[PDB]
Amino acid sequence: FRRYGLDNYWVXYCG
Amino acid sequence: TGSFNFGIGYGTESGVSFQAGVQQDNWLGTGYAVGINGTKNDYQTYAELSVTNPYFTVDGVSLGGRLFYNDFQADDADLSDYTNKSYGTDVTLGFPINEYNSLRAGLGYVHNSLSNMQPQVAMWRYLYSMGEHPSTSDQDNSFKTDDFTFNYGWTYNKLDRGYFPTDGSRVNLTGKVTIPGSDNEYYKVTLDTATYVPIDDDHKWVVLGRTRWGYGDGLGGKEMPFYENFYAGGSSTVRGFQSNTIGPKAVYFPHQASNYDPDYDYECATQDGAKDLCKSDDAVGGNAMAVASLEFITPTPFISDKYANSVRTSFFWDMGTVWDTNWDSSQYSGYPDYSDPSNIRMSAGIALQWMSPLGPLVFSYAQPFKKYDGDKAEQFQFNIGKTW
Ligand SMILES: CCCC[P+](CCCC)(CCCC)CCCC
Ligand SMILES: CCCC[P+](CCCC)(CCCC)CCCC
Repeated sequence: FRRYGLDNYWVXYCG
Repeated sequence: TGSFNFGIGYGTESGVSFQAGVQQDNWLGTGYAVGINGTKNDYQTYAELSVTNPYFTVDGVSLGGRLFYNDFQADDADLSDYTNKSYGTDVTLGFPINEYNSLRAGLGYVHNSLSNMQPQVAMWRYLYSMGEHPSTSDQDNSFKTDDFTFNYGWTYNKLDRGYFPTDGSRVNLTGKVTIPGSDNEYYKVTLDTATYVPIDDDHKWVVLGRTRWGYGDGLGGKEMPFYENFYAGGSSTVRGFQSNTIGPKAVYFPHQASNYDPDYDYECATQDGAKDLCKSDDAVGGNAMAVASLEFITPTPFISDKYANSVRTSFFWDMGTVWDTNWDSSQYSGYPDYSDPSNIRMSAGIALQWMSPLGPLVFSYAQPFKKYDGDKAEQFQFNIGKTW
């Protein structure tokens, strides 16, 4: 995961 | 029993990352898994307390609550400068619709405390829409908001395995809207998709199609806050571009720099002779964003069949755009039109991933094939660990 402040972005590389 | 966890990672996107936490399933016999965790990287310190019951109903409807804190320094994320210290809480119900789908519905509260904002057009345009009129010639300022939101989500996950997927898709849709009584008035939606299509019977040649979309806007005359903007570019979105570089760039007002020193570089400093608005190459994000990628996974060359399942080789074409739907092009005719969604950035590259004993290692080398004025390239990118 990567955070953009409080927003979350699931990175495809972690799937 | 309770457990503690401590990790350290590194990547080109966020630098050294530190992770620390405690977790207890069925904490004190309550049926709630309780966690306390913190993270720190180049631009953010984040901490949270979470309490979740996976079986709020006997049918697996979950109820979770969270307390959180965020300290963010925008210049450290390669954006035009500002500091945000925020905190809040939320409560979320999770509904397992079927094997591969879940829905989420929640309520949230968030306090945002903005300060040290370097004056620039798009940011001041949002502030003006809120009735805030700070000076354009100084970075000493303050703006605080308190918002209440309804939050919703949908996740579809039918990926064939938890690492190196070869088939299936993962789709995540997240949205929110402010509730009357909030300082801000806006809605925001994000959609992420990753779809893998195997070509051969042995699933060694796979096509990945990936998309990411973001759209938010103000309700009424207020705009969506710039601290909720979308970004693109970097090791995990549009590879080969510097982190968050894609899209609008700050148009600075002439200002007296907070700690001037002729030994360092400043944006639109009066001490340097600035008497008018300055164009820059500092990204600010936008309220609209779209990213698309086509990636061809192939067998890894010169590696053993026994250790092939541990390494993934791929070749990709990444594409991305970010724009500001409220950019007033007619008022700023002497600057690029930041409201234009058609400035699509593109890059081509290669990626190598290794599920090492220590954890996931990802390396990529990509070259921008289409870029615009102010975009910064970062051809070689990498990440070590599970935080990006
Ligand atoms: C560790 C036990 C926590 C119980 P809850 C909080 C009690 C007051 C502080 C969990 C709420 C989740 C959103 C109340 C249970 C449901 C109404
Ligand atoms: C190999 C997977 C391709 C997945 P799609 C295309 C992605 C292009 C970058 C859909 C293709 C339909 C034929 C995902 C679209 C989601 C909004």
